[PDB]
Amino acid sequence: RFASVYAWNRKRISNCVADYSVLYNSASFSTFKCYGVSPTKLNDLCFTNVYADSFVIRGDEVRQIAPGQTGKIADYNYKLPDDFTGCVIAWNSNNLDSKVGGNYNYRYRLFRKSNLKPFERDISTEIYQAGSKPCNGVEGFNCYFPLQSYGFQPTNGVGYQPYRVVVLSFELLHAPATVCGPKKSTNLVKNKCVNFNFNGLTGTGVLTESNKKFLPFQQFGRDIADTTDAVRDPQTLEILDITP
Amino acid sequence: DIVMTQTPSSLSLSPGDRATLSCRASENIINYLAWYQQRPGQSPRLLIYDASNRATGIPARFSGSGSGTDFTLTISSLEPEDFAVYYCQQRIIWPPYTFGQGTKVDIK
Amino acid sequence: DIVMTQTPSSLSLSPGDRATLSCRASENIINYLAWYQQRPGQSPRLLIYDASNRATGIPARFSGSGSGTDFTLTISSLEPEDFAVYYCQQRIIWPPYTFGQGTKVDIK
Amino acid sequence: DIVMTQTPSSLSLSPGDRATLSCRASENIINYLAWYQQRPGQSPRLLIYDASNRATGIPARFSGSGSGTDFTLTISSLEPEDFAVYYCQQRIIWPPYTFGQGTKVDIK
Amino acid sequence: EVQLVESGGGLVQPGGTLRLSCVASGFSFSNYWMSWVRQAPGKGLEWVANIKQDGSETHYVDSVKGRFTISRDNAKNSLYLQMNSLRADDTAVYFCVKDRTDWELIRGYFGHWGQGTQITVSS
Amino acid sequence: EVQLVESGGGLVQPGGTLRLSCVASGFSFSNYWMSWVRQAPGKGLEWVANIKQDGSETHYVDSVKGRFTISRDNAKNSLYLQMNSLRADDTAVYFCVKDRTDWELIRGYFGHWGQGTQITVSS
Amino acid sequence: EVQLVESGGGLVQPGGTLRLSCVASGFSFSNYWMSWVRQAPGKGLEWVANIKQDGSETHYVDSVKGRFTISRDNAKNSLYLQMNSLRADDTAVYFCVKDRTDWELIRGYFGHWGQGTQITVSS
Ligand SMILES: *[C@@H]1O[C@H](CO)[C@@H](O[C@@H]2O[C@H](CO)[C@@H](O)[C@H](O)[C@H]2NC(C)=O)[C@H](O)[C@H]1NC(C)=O
Ligand SMILES: *[C@@H]1O[C@H](CO)[C@@H](O)[C@H](O)[C@H]1NC(C)=O
Repeated sequence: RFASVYAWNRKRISNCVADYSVLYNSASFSTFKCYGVSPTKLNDLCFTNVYADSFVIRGDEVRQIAPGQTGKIADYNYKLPDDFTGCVIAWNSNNLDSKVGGNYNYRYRLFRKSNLKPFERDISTEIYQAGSKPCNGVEGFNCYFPLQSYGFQPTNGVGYQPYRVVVLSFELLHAPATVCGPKKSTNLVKNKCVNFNFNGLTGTGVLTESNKKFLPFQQFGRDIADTTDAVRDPQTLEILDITP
Repeated sequence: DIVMTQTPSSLSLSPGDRATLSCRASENIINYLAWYQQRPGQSPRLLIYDASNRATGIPARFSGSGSGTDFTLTISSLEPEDFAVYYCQQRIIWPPYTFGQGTKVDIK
Repeated sequence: DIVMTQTPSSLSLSPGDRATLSCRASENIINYLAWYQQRPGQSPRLLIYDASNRATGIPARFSGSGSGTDFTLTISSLEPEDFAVYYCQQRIIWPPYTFGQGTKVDIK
Repeated sequence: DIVMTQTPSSLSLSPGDRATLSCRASENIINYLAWYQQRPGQSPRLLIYDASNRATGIPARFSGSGSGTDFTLTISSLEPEDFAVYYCQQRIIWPPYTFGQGTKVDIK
Repeated sequence: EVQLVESGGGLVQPGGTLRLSCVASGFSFSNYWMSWVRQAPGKGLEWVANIKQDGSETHYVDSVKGRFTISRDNAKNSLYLQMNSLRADDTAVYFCVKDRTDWELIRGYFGHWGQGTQITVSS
Repeated sequence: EVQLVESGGGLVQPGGTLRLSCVASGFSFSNYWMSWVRQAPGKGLEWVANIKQDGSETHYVDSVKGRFTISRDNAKNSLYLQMNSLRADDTAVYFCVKDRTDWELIRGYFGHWGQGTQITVSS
Repeated sequence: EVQLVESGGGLVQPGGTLRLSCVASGFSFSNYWMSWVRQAPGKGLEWVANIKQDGSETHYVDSVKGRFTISRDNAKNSLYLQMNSLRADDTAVYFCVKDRTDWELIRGYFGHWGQGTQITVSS
């Protein structure tokens, strides 16, 4: 059971091994659009933090789940920032989220004073005031209940049928090493100009045994003028200098 | 010329729950559809004109949606006067102005 | 509700050539169409499900595709068991699940 | 297989005014439609082939327009020989080549 | 409130002649595209004619033309429809219909119907 | 291999009552949305009903409802369909149909039919 | 000018056999996809067959096949259509049709019809 679009769910991914190639080639998704990265380079990146937003919308409102869009879902239900990094996955779910006579468990907001911020969530249920007259907790002329309900019936045209949407969002803030595609931690070497990758840190140089006491909580070493000059090996947890 | 069709013919319901009615056109009209309520033994009454817009004096239980070919009227809670016949009508392609066929909502 | 239509009714062919069959919907379905082969005196058999995807145990002579209103099944070389009846079926708009009408491919 | 339909059946007009005839297909053909003029007691004659393009020997009073599903023939001024029957015909999906039904333009 | 009273319906022979009158009080006659809508006994609604806030484009239903004639009178706030050569299938309930709006672009909606009169054609 | 044996069809009077049974062996009963599909003699295929891997949303064809009832039994690996008040037009060949897949999103495809039984209604 | 004279039609019994001939003078026979088009008395037009500028893909209408046969002769500038087992519904006016163009991509248009011959099948 997914959540409604006006109060959407947000699952946060933790340290893992993620395989996005089995998602990109599942042949069951109606829309797989990545925005901040090419899809084929998904298996090799280490996103400090991954979030997943899951909800249910209509069929002709999937094109509003994109950075910089207009419409009632785009204005105030779910807003995507213009500098997006994750992907949008969307698939038809008429067999699951619809039933005969109408499935009214999926409400959406169609009245709000202002547009939403990106990643803003408005679960308020105040009575909207369309006109200049206040009504103070009752309906009437130009006083509306802000949440309508989707009428989901399986005898609907395609474009009025329930589409399940999952929006993945990746970010690379300051973490030391989080989730990441499946890779083989090939044996490390020393004292040779090498091409290395330390759970995200990509570089080149000679690796050497260190003697700098990396405080139990310091992922790496920063040098004035800001160039990486030390790392910590994730598996054995020892500090190594990176000479060029 | 346009064959308007109401895809359910009769809905058996209970007073209080939700009701959904679907009207399907035979050609692409856009936003130009109205819903009328033929009460038992009374004159018809315009519920919504122009798709989702309500008429004056109509309570907020009635809502409308849909576009292009599929259109839907939704009643939130059936009051005991709402058991009636419902007609959909287009106004963009005339002559003639074609009606639907009727969807008698009754009590069960 | 959806009137599926197979636009040729019968194809007279020779064993060895190709065979094209077209199915046309009355409403926009997308990718959700299957092709069945009613053999003479046997139970039907699913050839392809989901448009261009073949089922397990089906040889590579059968191909398909589409994504809207027009759909086409193609047989590369007619084996002598392939002279049968062919049905197209959608599964996105139910109830009911509507079939085609049949395209009896025979020998000439 | 394609059900071509001429949406008016008969137009009562006066000699001189303009005339419009509409032909509607049951499937998306594109630009491939022709208009023929069955005169009273004569053989038919190709007015326009390929939608808006006129044939050789046809005067400039006849014009054509439309695409996809809706097509329209327009006669600027009715000469007294123009009161005839008009047929629309597609050529992109064969066999068979389907005609329209006829629109008898008469004098009133 | 808007009131739309009407009269004239009854029983005539196939081939007869009727004339329905319709008086309007509540709104302000004229400017409104008045119409006429029939309903067969035990069937859905239909459409007959509509004119103007004047006399222009009487606009019949093309299964009726040459037999019906719709007209109006703004000084008397009245609307008339006349039927000749009744075809033994024009037995219905006829309704006067207003037109929900004041200007021509949003016309076409059957706002504020009246109560209908009955017409039976038989022998 | 998957086998779908079925029985129960025969000859009854208009207004009679039949009950078809259907036993499944090859796959693993339950989880699969079993169905029923008729075919008139000399015509194309049709559809009757389908239920669940449980009992929910029996889902008839709306030219049949109130007269048919589909049910199942997972302990016996069986599927039943009962018909009352046969309308002298339900004379056909009925087929048990599996559903080609295991999870609900890709359901709806009539994978792995069975051989059909015949039902004639006459007097 | 282009002329398309034709002959052969008449009156035969249901189950008879006819053969229509058609001579062309004005253009240059061959290269043109000649055809045949019927029209029922009091109905719209239809289509029967067409061949080639040679003999290939005789292309009938699938309510006729196995009973008609269309052929041609380039040396005599002639086109023939033969009908066997006339089904008492092939009573019409038949027209020889040229094909408006010279090359195969823009073929399909019924340019420059001829005057038709009549065929009645009765007893
Ligand atoms: C990651 O796993 C490796 C083994 O797969 C761990 O290596 C072990 O390290 C301890 C030192 O405390 C040795 O006593 C074991 O013999 C090692 N095992 C093997 C198989 O070599 C390594 O410690 C793990 N990473 C962390 C951070 O603990
Ligand atoms: C925290 O409260 C604010 C109130 O302004 C609300 O808008 C916001 O959605 C809340 N936080 C979350 C994560 O919902």
